[PDB]
Amino acid sequence: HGEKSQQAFLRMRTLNWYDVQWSKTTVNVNEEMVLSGKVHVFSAWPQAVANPRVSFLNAGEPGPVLVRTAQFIGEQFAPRSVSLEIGKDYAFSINLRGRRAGRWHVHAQINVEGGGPIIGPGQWIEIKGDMKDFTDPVTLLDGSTVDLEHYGISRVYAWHLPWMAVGAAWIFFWFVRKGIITSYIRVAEGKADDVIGDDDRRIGAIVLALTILATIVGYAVTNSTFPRTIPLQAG
Amino acid sequence: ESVVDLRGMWIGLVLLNVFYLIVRIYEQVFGWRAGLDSFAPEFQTYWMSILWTEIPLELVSGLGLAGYLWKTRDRNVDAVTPREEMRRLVVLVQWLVVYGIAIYWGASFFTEQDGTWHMTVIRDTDFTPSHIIEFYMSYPIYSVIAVGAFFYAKTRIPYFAHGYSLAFLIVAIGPFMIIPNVWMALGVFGVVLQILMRIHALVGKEGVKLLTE
Amino acid sequence: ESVVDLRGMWIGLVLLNVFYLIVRIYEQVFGWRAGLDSFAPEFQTYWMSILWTEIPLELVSGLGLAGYLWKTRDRNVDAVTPREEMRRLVVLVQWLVVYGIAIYWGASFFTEQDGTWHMTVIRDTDFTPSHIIEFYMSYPIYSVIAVGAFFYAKTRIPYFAHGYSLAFLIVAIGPFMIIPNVGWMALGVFGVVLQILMRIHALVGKEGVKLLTE
Amino acid sequence: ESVVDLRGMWIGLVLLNVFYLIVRIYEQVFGWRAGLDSFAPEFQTYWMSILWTEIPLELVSGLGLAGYLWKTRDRNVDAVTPREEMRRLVVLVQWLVVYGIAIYWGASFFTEQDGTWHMTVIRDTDFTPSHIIEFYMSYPIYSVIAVGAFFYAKTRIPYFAHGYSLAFLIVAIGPFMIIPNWMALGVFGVVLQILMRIHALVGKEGVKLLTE
Amino acid sequence: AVGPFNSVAEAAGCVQTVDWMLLVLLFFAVLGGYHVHFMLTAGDWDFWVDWKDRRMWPTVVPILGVTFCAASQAFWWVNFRLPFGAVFAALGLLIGEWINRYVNFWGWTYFPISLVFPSALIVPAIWLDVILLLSGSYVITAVVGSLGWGLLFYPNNWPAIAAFHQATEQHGQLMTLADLIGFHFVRTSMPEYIRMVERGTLRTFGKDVVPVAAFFSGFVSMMVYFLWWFMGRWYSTTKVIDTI
Amino acid sequence: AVGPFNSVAEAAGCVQTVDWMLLVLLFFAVLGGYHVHFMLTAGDWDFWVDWKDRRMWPTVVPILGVTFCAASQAFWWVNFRLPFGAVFAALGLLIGEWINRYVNFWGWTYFPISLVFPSALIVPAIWLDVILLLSGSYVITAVVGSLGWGLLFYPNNWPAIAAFHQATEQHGQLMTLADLIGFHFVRTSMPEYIRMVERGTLRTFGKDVVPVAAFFSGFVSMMVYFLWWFMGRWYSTTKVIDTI
Ligand SMILES: CCCCCCCCCCCCCCCCCC(=O)O[C@@H](COC(=O)CCCCCCCCCCCCCCC)COP(=O)(O)OC[C@H](O)CO
Ligand SMILES: CCCCCCCCCCCCCCCCCC(=O)O[C@@H](COC(=O)CCCCCCCCCCCCCCC)COP(=O)(O)OC[C@H](O)CO
Ligand SMILES: CCCCCCCCCCCCCCCCCC(=O)O[C@@H](COC(=O)CCCCCCCCCCCCCCC)COP(=O)(O)OC[C@H](O)CO
Ligand SMILES: CCCCCCCCCCCCCCCCCC(=O)O[C@@H](COC(=O)CCCCCCCCCCCCCCC)COP(=O)(O)OC[C@H](O)CO
Ligand SMILES: [Cu+2]
Ligand SMILES: [Cu+2]
Ligand SMILES: [Cu+2]
Ligand SMILES: [Cu+2]
Repeated sequence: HGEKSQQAFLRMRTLNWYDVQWSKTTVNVNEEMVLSGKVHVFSAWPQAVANPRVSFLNAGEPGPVLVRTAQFIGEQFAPRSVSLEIGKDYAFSINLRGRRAGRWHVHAQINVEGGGPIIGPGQWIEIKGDMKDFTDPVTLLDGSTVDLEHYGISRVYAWHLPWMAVGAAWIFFWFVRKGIITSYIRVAEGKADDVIGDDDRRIGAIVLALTILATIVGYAVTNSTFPRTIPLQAG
Repeated sequence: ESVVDLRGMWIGLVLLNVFYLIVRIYEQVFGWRAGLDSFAPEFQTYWMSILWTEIPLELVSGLGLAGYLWKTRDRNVDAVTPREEMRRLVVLVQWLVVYGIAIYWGASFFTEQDGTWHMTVIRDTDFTPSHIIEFYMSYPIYSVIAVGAFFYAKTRIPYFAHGYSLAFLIVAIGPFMIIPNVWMALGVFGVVLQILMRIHALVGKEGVKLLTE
Repeated sequence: ESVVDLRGMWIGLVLLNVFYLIVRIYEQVFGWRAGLDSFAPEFQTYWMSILWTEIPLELVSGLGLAGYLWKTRDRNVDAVTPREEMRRLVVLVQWLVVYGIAIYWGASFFTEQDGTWHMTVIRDTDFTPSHIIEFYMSYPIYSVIAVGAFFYAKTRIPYFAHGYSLAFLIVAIGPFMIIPNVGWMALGVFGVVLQILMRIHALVGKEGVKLLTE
Repeated sequence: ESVVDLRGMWIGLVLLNVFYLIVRIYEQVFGWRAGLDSFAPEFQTYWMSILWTEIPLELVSGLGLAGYLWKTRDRNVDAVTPREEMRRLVVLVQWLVVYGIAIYWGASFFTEQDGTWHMTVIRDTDFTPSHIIEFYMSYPIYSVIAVGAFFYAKTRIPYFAHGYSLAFLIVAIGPFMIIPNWMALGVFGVVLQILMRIHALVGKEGVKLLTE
Repeated sequence: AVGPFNSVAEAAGCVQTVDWMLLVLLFFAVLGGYHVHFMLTAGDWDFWVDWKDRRMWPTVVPILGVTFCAASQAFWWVNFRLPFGAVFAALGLLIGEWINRYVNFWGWTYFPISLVFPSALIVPAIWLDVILLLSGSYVITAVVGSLGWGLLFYPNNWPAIAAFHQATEQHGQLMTLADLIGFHFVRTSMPEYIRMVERGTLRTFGKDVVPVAAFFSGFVSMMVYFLWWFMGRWYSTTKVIDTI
Repeated sequence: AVGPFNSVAEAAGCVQTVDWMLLVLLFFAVLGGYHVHFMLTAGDWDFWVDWKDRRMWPTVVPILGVTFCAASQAFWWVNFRLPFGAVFAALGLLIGEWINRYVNFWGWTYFPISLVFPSALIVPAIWLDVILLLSGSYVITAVVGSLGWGLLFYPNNWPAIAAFHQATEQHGQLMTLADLIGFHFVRTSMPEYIRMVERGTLRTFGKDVVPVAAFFSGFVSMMVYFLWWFMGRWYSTTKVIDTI
């Protein structure tokens, strides 16, 4: 929606948008739609904006009200950054799938690396349904399906919360077994060794052994589930 | 009488958590549909109203809290007795507890929140909903409270009354240099050591070495 | 006799403002037509003459002024009386007033002047007219004077006679590190006047002090 | 008895120069044809054997040297007599001499050597022959010695027994921050500390008079 | 009677409630300070599943992380001999992030928690804290403490991350789940090119990307720890000055 | 008689001439140092009417401007409670520049004064000095003093600058009088590309160019003020050392 505030001359002399089109203007949660169109890379590209040698096609939209399912520009599937030549035209399209019920204003968007967002035409797109109902899903290479809306989130919590709880336990442990004030005082008076002697060190030595162990284990296990993973695909 | 009262803390904690809860809840409501087009007149009525309100109102609360505490300053501060000092230190820790919570909201919650609103707009201005709350509300608020706590100690505690605690100076003025990049104020480390020194002294050789061991 | 003389100051101020006035006027004349082609033989006779003259002449003035002031140093400086010290401080303030003016010419006038000569040439060398004046004259000049002030105080005032005033040290050696960029600042005069002001305060009795000036 | 022994230094100097000579001679031999393909099995048998040997072996020598010297520490160190102190100082200088040689090999010889090996490979890993010797051998070795000399001082010389000489701390811990990319010319302050003690242990007579 | 306390109950009762108020107020406090610092520098790799790469992330995070863990230890340990400096700071951060990811990224803007979960620090923090307990030295902690801190980052995170590194084919291209999540749930201002994740080089030799970055973060964290330990000291200053 | 002065006339007369000598000697002095520093950094935008843009100039000048004002205050105010440090500095600079622009840029090389007139600092200098006078504090000056200094920079310049922002059409193009002045009066080494003035961006939103720049300079001047205040102090050192 920002476009109005953007500098007039930069908006005219960069991307020139034509034939923009919205498959639909109303859609149910889970129902697809395509935003599509063409764009002309102005031949006298302004100094202020880096060469569009590194750019990215996007759905100008207030968060994931519609999930992008695929997109294409210059006749390629474009999940990563693309080059636009100055002077040429490109055609693009973005497959959106409804997620959040409401009346959203959905734009075609391209960001240039040196320069920032360039906002194309947008259109109101009503979405009907209840986000509870929204799913993906998505097929892994091993053939199985997963719903991305929820996939993995349990395992995250299962790892994070126990650790935060362990973290809290340890803080509370020391804060109780020794005071803040008592400890300050003891240290300030001279001892110091009244606050910490082994077997406070025994307790630490054991908690650390338990921690390392729990780390090795949790590593190995997650290695058995999921024994074939790839690095993020970038470039 | 009572060394530990706490009613003032509770008042502040309740009056703060509650206020922010309203604010957060409100931004859920007028964030979506109200705070997306900053050129629409609904932006003026739901977001720019807050900006125009809070800034003058915060600047008055700041100087207000300021003057008031200088005026009611203890004019004979060195005369303060061990029980009355011990009470005042505990009111100072109260002020600081409220400071902590204001720092939590301003520096954690509404700060990292702006991170997610940036992924939800392309921005018509720098007065977005999140910036209005973050830079111009939550930040000034914890800044006011920092000054409060500083002047309390300045005007009620002899240690703080003559000279300036450097840690506390940094804590209260630090804030006005957080507006660049958008140093850190862990200066509370030194202020609680300063409070802990007084406590150590005000407890007798008996309370100390003997009682708490 | 006379605590405040000033003739020395006047002498220096006159002998300076006049000299630079000549130089500025001369560069108006031999700037245009004489100082535009550094490969012409008119450049040698009007501009490179100056460079070859001033440097050896400045290095001799500098060591000259130095040695002379060490030699005529008060060998029994702690004995100096309150009236004789008060005189010597006033001579030191004189030295500094001249230093101020030499700094004005070197560091403002001929320095920002080079800014405009750069928009008037594409440069055959780094010995242009302006660089000849700026780096190799106006700068060494104020540098010599800083050394002079420093040595006057060192050899006439007991405060400055044992130990080294840090602010003065920076003031007199600062200069030799202004030659980097291009390619710190010597506001160390701040501490020097405060050191002078301390002496004044003490030499005025409890009477002149608290009472008279109030 | 004897204030200057020196047999300990010789032992160390001989045992080091010799060892490194072997190492250098060895890398002449197995550098060419053995250490050019890190994916060949000859690399495992002639270069990765050393890496796997030296690291555990260095870590044990380091803690060994440490513990031993703490255990044989002088438990009544202030009682030490001027002739006994003088002797221990001269042993400390011996430790430091060895330190200097181990610094020479580690930070001069095998460090600038790697500069030339980089011009002779395009590298299958960061465990090249030169890196194996440089980072994982010569460096840990002079690091072990630094610690030795530090503990010797700590456990035999009163001045070093109480408090920590800053210079010596920096000298002995410095090493473990050479692995990033400051420099440890902290030996300056340690020899001045040694020189102060020598000054004091020589009487007003030895001093002002005898050496003049 | 133990003046300025009327009774022994009034004494120990007061101590006990000021103990709570300190713990709490210091707990955040450092969290506010830690979060803003971290969020400003280490970003960004912490917000987004599709930046949690093998090179940049296990490098900038341990190094930018250790800062307030070091300062916080300088505080708890020196003054109170309390061995929870690192965990005090790390936990503070984790909570302030989690609250936010949950209440705001998700509750407000509807990004899935699989997009926006934080990095895991508690395990490295424990190592840091126990090394300071066992050895009693910040020099040792600076060395072995901060080395373990860096090594343990990626392993203590793996369990949370591995699920998203499963492979999927989309329109003829390989993608990770993590890439796809990124891609599906549209961010207005996150073009793929901005990422700052590993993209390959003619000097990677392996297979070695993670353990090199792990050790790199470990060694660099030693310097940052030193510098932040001593800043913890400066911040703990009780110097009173005389004017402004 | 008031030794070491013979009379009350000789006392008061000597005091009165040394007062003049100090003022003057310190007046320039700080001018020489202020000018060189400023000239080397803030250049350059100060020399040329066609650099006096809406973004760079009202940023770099306030920020680089406040330095010697802060130091000059640290000296005049601490030791003499005299409230003119900023104005002492800002006026010295202006005089040293004006003399030069006139005697040299124009007098020597014949650039019109409209090309080469300096930036106006005296208003912001005053605001800075009075905030130090009213509050007695460098901390408050540092904050609200340097913020006003920032904000007032463009306004106190506008009167001098507006003439040249009148539009003209040359050969089918729009130009300001300021561009055209630079264009007409040929500088050997000043290619239009070298400028460093605002040329637009996809993130300007407004209409807001000058106000954001003014505030940005304001906020950044606070930090510089602090730093330069304390350096004013360092330079005011009366320490005597013992060897070289
Ligand atoms: C050289 C300076 C001169 C310039 C003049 C300007 C002055 C600048 C700023 C001065 C501010 C100093 C604040 C310190 C004094 C605190 C006094 C007070 O109001 O607190 C009460 C109690 O304090 C509390 O318990 C505080 C608990 C923590 C909460 C306090 C702040 C709550 C803020 C809540 C959030 C609302 C948001 C406001 C900000 C926008 C009173 O305690 P008492 O001990 O003085 O006396 C009690 C009785 O009268 C005697 O029987
Ligand atoms: C002068 C350049 C160097 C010349 C080359 C070597 C020859 C050295 C010549 C040394 C003469 C310099 C003046 C030093 C004489 C005494 C210091 C003096 O200047 O103060 C006197 C009067 O006060 C003055 O007016 C101070 C000088 C004012 C500052 C002006 C500096 C000189 C200006 C130089 C301009 C050079 C550039 C000209 C253009 C090319 C009073 O002298 P006294 O109080 O030290 O006597 C006590 C002594 O113990 C007895 O022997
Ligand atoms: C079946 C075989 C099992 C092998 C078991 C061995 C395992 C190794 C464990 C490591 C134990 C460490 C032992 C090191 C002892 C050092 C001795 C000492 O500190 O120095 C003495 C001598 O010190 C010297 O001067 C030595 C200076 C040079 C140091 C050289 C260090 C070794 C150099 C080699 C480095 C390693 C590389 C070699 C090649 C492999 C002086 O001692 P003192 O003055 O306190 O004693 C009093 C004296 O007895 C009566 O007056
Ligand atoms: C895979 C990577 C490996 C990295 C491993 C590196 C480990 C080295 C860590 C760097 C710190 C070394 C220097 C530490 C300072 C000396 C410690 C000390 O002060 O000695 C104490 C003695 O206790 C001991 O430490 C006994 C020695 C055994 C412990 C070993 C710790 C030193 C590390 C040496 C291992 C080197 C391994 C190198 C191989 C790569 C003193 O006891 P005290 O305080 O009671 O005495 C009072 C004092 O005189 C007055 O204050
Ligand atoms: Cu829109
Ligand atoms: Cu923001
Ligand atoms: Cu030049
Ligand atoms: Cu190498």
